[PDB]
Amino acid sequence: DIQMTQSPSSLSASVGDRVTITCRASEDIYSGLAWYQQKPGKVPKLLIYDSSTLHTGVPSRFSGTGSGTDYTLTISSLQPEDVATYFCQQNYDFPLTFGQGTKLEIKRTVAAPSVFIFPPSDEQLKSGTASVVCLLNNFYPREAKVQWKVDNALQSGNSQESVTEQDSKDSTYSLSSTLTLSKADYEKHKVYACEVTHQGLSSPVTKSFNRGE
Amino acid sequence: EVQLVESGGGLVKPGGSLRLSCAASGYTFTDNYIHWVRQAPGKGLEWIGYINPSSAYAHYNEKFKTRFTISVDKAKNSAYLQMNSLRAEDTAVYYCTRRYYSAMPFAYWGQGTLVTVSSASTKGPSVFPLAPSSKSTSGGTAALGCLVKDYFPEPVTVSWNSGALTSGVHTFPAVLQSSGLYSLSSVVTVPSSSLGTQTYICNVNHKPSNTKVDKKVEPKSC
Repeated sequence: DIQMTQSPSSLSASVGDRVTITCRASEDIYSGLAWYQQKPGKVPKLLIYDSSTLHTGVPSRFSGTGSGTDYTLTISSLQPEDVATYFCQQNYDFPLTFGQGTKLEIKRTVAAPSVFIFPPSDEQLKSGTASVVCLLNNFYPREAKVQWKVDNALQSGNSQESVTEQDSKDSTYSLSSTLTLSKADYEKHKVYACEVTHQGLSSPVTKSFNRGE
Repeated sequence: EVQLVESGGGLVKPGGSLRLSCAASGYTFTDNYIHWVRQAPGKGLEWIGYINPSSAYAHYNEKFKTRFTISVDKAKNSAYLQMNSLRAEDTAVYYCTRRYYSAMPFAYWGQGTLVTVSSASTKGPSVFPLAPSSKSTSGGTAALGCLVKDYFPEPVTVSWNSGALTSGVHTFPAVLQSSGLYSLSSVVTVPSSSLGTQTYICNVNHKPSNTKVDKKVEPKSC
């Protein structure tokens, strides 16, 4: 089979940068090369075919070049909506085969998070578990420290974080931290607080509430 | 326009069988082949094979013949991917796709359908409100949401107001809890001035358990 090797596997760059991704085939594919763009959870979108022809709707900042075994995708001036994973595919011989993908991330300026906290719902508490959600919305860079404190005692082992994909328009992230306790453990304490440290904040931000209030 | 719509995914036990369907619309079905492609972390995108709907001739990636069979029903403008003897590592998103036109690459893709190969049982989620309060409202903006907890397998889909509310929505990637069940939250930011006149309903669908839940998220008095 024809093996397709893409490089790099991931890259990050700033708006306005010229970025290059390469695809090498294990044998000559005579310009029979396609490029696809895919956003997380979404379908692949055809970007380029015949190695250098842009598909309907694709902006002119994209270009494809190469011949023989070696091909390149170039974005001349990177834009926030280009955040995606890019895949090459040879269309020359069966079985059709794809490159492993290049994940493209955007670097940009600092944006401080907005911090929100949600006590457990009455609906959930009726069932014997308490989930407390701390939300950091639309911030940059991704790095952030979120600590839970219950009656001023630092917690460990009872929370999980999830971060969104980078936004296609402003290149920011959002992050959830969820503290999960049995209802019994929850009723042993009074003050529940999320403390957030981030580059865009001059000092740590604490969002807090009192159980039962 | 041209559209491919898949159905049939979900949970299957190791060694079991499952059939996906791909319904084609917007063109004469017999004018193009239907191809099947799968996507999983690690091996990435892999091409499984094609079928020519006019002749019912199917051609395969040899790697896949022992577990995958492609067929068509011209009367239904549909192609099918029949899976047999599945392994846990065959968990993947399966796509049907169509070439732009003869000999060209794939311009049209089905939405993708996750097939999860596991011995664990199906579990439908509980849906709890993340109600807006003084602790989630600042600067003219209020955040609110839905916590979707304790489901298996993936995926759940969340919409807001039956799809009419999309701006400002963040549906987080699911996390795996130590219980082996998944959880996620979906949040939205809206004007704080509007909480008394606008209605916000999260629509949660977990097809593997036939779970469909609508939860109205109402403000909390704190």
